[PDB]
Amino acid sequence: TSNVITQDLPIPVASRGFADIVGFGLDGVVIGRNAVNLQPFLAVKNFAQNAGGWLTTKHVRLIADTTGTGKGDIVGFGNAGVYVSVNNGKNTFADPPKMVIANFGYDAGGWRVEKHLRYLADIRKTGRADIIGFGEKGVLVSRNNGGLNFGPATLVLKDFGYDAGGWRLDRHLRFLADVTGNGHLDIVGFGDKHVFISRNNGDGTFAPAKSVIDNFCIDAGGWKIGDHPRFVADLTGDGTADIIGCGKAGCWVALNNGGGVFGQVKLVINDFGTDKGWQAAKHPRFIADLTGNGRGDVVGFGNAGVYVALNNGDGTFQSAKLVLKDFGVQQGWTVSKHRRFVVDLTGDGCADIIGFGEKETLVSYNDGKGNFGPVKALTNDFSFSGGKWAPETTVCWMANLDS
Amino acid sequence: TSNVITQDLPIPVASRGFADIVGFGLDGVVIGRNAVNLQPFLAVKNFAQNAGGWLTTKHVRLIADTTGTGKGDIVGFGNAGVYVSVNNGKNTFADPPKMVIANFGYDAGGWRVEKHLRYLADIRKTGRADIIGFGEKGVLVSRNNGGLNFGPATLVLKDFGYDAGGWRLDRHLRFLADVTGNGHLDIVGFGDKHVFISRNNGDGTFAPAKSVIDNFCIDAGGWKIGDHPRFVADLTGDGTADIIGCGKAGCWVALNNGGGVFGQVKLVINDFGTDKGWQAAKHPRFIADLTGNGRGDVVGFGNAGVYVALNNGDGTFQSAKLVLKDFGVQQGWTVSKHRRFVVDLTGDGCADIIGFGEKETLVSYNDGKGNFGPVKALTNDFSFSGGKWAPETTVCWMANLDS
Ligand SMILES: CC(=O)N[C@@H]1[C@@H](O)[C@H](O)[C@@H](CO)O[C@H]1O
Ligand SMILES: CC(=O)N[C@@H]1[C@@H](O)[C@H](O)[C@@H](CO)O[C@H]1O
Ligand SMILES: CC(=O)N[C@@H]1[C@@H](O)[C@H](O)[C@@H](CO)O[C@H]1O
Ligand SMILES: CC(=O)N[C@@H]1[C@@H](O)[C@H](O)[C@@H](CO)O[C@H]1O
Ligand SMILES: CC(=O)N[C@@H]1[C@@H](O)[C@H](O)[C@@H](CO)O[C@H]1O
Ligand SMILES: CC(=O)N[C@@H]1[C@@H](O)[C@H](O)[C@@H](CO)O[C@H]1O
Ligand SMILES: CC(=O)N[C@@H]1[C@@H](O)[C@H](O)[C@@H](CO)O[C@H]1O
Ligand SMILES: CC(=O)N[C@@H]1[C@@H](O)[C@H](O)[C@@H](CO)O[C@H]1O
Ligand SMILES: CC(=O)N[C@@H]1[C@@H](O)[C@H](O)[C@@H](CO)O[C@H]1O
Ligand SMILES: CC(=O)N[C@@H]1[C@@H](O)[C@H](O)[C@@H](CO)O[C@H]1O
Ligand SMILES: CC(=O)N[C@@H]1[C@@H](O)[C@H](O)[C@@H](CO)O[C@H]1O
Repeated sequence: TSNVITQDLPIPVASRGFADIVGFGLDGVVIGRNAVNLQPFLAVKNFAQNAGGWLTTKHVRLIADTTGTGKGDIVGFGNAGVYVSVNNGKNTFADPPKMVIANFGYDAGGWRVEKHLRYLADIRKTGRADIIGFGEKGVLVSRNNGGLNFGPATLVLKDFGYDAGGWRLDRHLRFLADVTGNGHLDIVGFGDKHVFISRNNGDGTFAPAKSVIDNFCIDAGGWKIGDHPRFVADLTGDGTADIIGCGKAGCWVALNNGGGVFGQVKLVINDFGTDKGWQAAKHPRFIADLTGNGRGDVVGFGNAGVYVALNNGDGTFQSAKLVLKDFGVQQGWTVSKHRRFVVDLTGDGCADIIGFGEKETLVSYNDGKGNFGPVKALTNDFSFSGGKWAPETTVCWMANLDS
Repeated sequence: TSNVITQDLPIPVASRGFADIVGFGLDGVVIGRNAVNLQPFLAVKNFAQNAGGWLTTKHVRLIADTTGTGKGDIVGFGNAGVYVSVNNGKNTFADPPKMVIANFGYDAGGWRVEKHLRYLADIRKTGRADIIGFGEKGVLVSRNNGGLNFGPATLVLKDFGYDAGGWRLDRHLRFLADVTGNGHLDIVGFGDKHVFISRNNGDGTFAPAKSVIDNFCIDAGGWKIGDHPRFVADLTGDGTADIIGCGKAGCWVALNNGGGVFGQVKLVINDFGTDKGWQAAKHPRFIADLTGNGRGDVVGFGNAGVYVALNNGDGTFQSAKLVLKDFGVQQGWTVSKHRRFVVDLTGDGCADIIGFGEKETLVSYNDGKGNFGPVKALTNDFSFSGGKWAPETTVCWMANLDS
């Protein structure tokens, strides 16, 4: 398994553990701790549409451990900078939050959701998350120096920027993933003609980009942003991140075989591709371990419901099959109104299914083998409801509040 | 609130948090992680009646953080010494476990459940647990030197031991509690004629015993082990442990000044004592914060049900009253078959009620003011299920696996 950060899933969730619900709703942050008696509570009256003036169009809202206690904190990139509400480890979050650095904000540094990416990750393997942003002139890192002291925002690499050179959210992808196995997140960029790796130097800097694959890109295979989603994930169990994507004809995989260098692209699954009806606008696909393997499996929310193809263990896959007649288009699920995730909720290393639906937060549990049990309702909260939880003005994530 | 270690409750549980179930069953350690879909899993095939030859009459089985990751490990004092299964932070524990010191065991130092006490505590406040034993010649300490290296068992104090001067499990009480207010756990011992305290110096050693109270003892006020239970708990909210006991006429307390000097011994509740029918054999009593204000409240499982008396905040109390018609003698609950605990299950700092009954593990939830809702079944698991979970051959504890 690898700890991986993408654009669509910027909060890493443990392959084996009990994912918690974090909702940035209209009136504040609402926590649904994974627990025997689920009870959402308004934890912080901030970070919200109607409390603090937070907008999905201008701001980024996340969870990460900023103090090192192993407890996840609320983190938001607002106007004047980054704001942190600390988790005190006794189920209470600081309110009001503290502004921890005057950078990475809409007014401080001119960060834009339409041009730039902002991530939180422990890239120095020190137990706290640093701030890393793919900004204008390239990658800017701010080191987390303990007790909410964030060092200067610093240009550590003159690449992968909107203006260094030409990186666009409508053409390219930029992820963090350990492609070498040293436990440090490296940079993976899908550019125009090459997947590039920028290795992690261990000290908050990354080395210059090196081309590793001549596929999976807008001008190298014809891979378009929405239509052909791409992923980084350990598909072999060697602890290093491989590459997999859903094309036209199905799922192509490039296996990592040199601690950061890649084998040739192969079609491993005859499905999940546009050729079989899969559409950016309708059918989210994911990579998750559904078998406790340490290897990633393919999960797709299709028309009739949930499809899955299981990794044998070596990056080859069993045929796709329907495992659950729910959470698909048939049952009213839409990308505009609802959220779906594939995360372990039961600590068995076998990812489960959670959907924030029309009126209910629904779930189906992995039987521990990649099959799923009946759809159960967790709570009325976090659902679209009118929508009190519209994606336009709210944000829901799964996250392990205990690391 | 003050973290405390007692003979009945050697494992500290968070007053605000989500306590997990840990059962040392017939076939191994069964983990019951506090989560939305409680799914007990056989975590380690050891530490058990029929896996490792672990017997309730010879051995001690606990949960403590022995590595400093904040994740509770499985620790057991067996025949040849102390064995640990490390918790890796992803809900898996090493199996088999490994021996970390050939001492403090039935055949390694002649340790006896009938004569000695063995505890795991972070007495040096270094983030991981030392081994503390009250043995033959006094208090033996083994320093957790990291990475499962443990220093030689060293006699740190010639007192509180079976042969120094004559401490007896049928006459006396030995607890760990921070009474002095310096954040370190002190030895609190109820001897013949006095309650003694031994100040934790901070370095792995303990100052000589000092008499602080002429009461609460077998030869000071007529306090008997079975019939008149005693506790240490923060009753005033200053983070400093006070003393409270269920006597004949009710509950008596002596309050801590904040630095280990104790005030008068006074009667604060007219109930919970032998005079009102409370018996060692039938009616377990606890101190837990049922209102989330950081001061301990009294809870007793009597004949008709659960009785409670609420702390005003300063060691004075409201009247006792019955809050729930269950978990009592009349409903079949017996010490010989069943387990009852009062712990926060929901993260609101208000202790809830959980009982391992004849056929089910049942729960009643605190409403946040010390009242309790309808009784719900959490699972068939961990219940007596005759006699899959008999107390003669199995051990159930509550604990916070994630700290
Ligand atoms: C979107 C944004 O930045 N909102 C912040 C709010 O969270 C914060 O509490 C306040 C500081 O007083 O400033 C507001 O502008
Ligand atoms: C979007 C972006 O890159 N903003 C950066 C800002 O964080 C930095 O402080 C400043 C000076 O180096 O340069 C800006 O371009
Ligand atoms: C959008 C894109 O792919 N840009 C890449 C750039 O990141 C990299 O530095 C360079 C290596 O020559 O190749 C460029 O064209
Ligand atoms: C978009 C979608 O749901 N595609 C599925 C395809 O993956 C599957 O192979 C087939 C089952 O026969 O049915 C199609 O509808
Ligand atoms: C869009 C949505 O939420 N669809 C759900 C469906 O998944 C579920 O099977 C059903 C019964 O709970 O309720 C529907 O509303
Ligand atoms: C009660 C006891 O000590 N049992 C231990 C067991 O935990 C261990 O796995 C085994 C192998 O060394 O040795 C046994 O004696
Ligand atoms: C029960 C007990 O105290 N046993 C101890 C043993 O742990 C220690 O190793 C030895 C030498 O100090 O002395 C014994 O009395
Ligand atoms: C059982 C008991 O109380 N023993 C105590 C001993 O621990 C203490 O060191 C001494 C102080 O004078 O008094 C003894 O009687
Ligand atoms: C076991 C018990 O209740 N003993 C108490 C004693 O603590 C108290 O000092 C005394 C006052 O007269 O009354 C006794 O009954
Ligand atoms: C052991 C027991 O249940 N004793 C209770 C006592 O605490 C209570 O004050 C009284 C009146 O409700 O009823 C007694 O039987
Ligand atoms: C000892 C025991 O488990 N007693 C329970 C009782 O508390 C519960 O109210 C009832 C209904 O579930 O079932 C009894 O057997």
